[PDB]
Amino acid sequence: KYSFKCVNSLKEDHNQPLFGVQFNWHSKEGDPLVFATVGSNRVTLYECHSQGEIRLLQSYVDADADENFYTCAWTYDSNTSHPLLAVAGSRGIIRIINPITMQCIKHYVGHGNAINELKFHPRDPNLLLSVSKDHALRLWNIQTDTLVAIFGGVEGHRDEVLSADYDLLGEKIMSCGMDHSLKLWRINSKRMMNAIKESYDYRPFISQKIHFPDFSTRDIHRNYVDCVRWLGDLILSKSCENAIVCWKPGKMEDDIDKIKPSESNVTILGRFDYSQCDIWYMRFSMDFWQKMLALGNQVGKLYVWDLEVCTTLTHHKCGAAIRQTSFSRDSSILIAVCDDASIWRWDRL
Amino acid sequence: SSNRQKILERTEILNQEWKQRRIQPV
Ligand SMILES: Nc1ncc2n1C[C@H](Cc1cccc3c1OCO3)CC2
Ligand SMILES: [Y+3]
Ligand SMILES: [Y+3]
Repeated sequence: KYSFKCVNSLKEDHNQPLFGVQFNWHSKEGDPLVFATVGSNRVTLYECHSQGEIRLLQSYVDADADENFYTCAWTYDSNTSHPLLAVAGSRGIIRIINPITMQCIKHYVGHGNAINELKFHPRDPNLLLSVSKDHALRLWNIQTDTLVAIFGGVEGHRDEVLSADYDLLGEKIMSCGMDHSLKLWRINSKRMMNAIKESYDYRPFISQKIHFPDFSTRDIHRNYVDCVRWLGDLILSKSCENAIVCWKPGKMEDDIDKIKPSESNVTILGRFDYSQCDIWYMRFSMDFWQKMLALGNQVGKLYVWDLEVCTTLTHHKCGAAIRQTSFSRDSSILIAVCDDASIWRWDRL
Repeated sequence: SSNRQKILERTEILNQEWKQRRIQPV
């Protein structure tokens, strides 16, 4: 159904892998389409214009030449509507950047190691989720500069957490990582709702230590799980086994909100099969309305599936691993970022 | 599918919250 044309490409002069890309979905209709890229010690902003034009806006260069940004995520200031960009990577430092000036507003130290992904709560712009090499997830309230909770410990992940996602209403998180597991952490529990409210009321702040998840499975994939997203009440997750698996906790007819923490079953609903994406750390993405699913492979091919029912986007110059993709909010534009620092723009026909 | 109906209604709620917002351009 969906068709795209490659209208432009460029290469960042640092020539290092680009691991993250995100359009700013908070921009109002009528405002310019903006996306950020992250790789090496760099954070770069670009604006999309007519006739495939990619306009460089500003570049953030970390004073630490050894920093390697892995992820970025957009939010806004709850009081002034001002756009904000969070970035993190190998150093395990979260930096809140002002995207209009490209200067860092503040930074958070805490994670014992590298941060693999950042996500903002879909309803509360102040709630930032970080997943780390230290086997834990952390929830921060960036308005009061407090660590709300740490998800890890006794029954937490046993190796690096690679990805996590909030569901559409921000009531729960699914995380995944190097231990091959996918774990559910409910944040609409009376305990978590109160811990969030308390973070707004803030002796130093006492963070919740959540050692036990609400569901756990190691029965979906047989290797590192590097990307997870909610698709309604269902889950989309992938490993390096050349498939995105669509699955759900419990038996076929089990309600996600009735799943007990000891639930032993999983139900597979289907698989999105592809090829040459058998290396670790390759993200898939969806558009805002979750009508499209995109994933790049290790040789520069871009797969796009229609979620309401597969298109393969290739260019002879795009041969490097596509680490992540991002759709514009209206889904008219798809950007792919690569291991060789190249950026590819695909416009919907 | 019933899950698609859940997606539609929940994304519509988020889009309405986005439509009520006027975030400053980058
Ligand atoms: N652990 C580790 N070793 C080496 C790296 N990382 C994690 C890091 C970030 C990452 C994590 C999951 C999926 C990803 C992703 O980048 C693009 O797709 C990339 C490089
Ligand atoms: Y409690
Ligand atoms: Y506990």
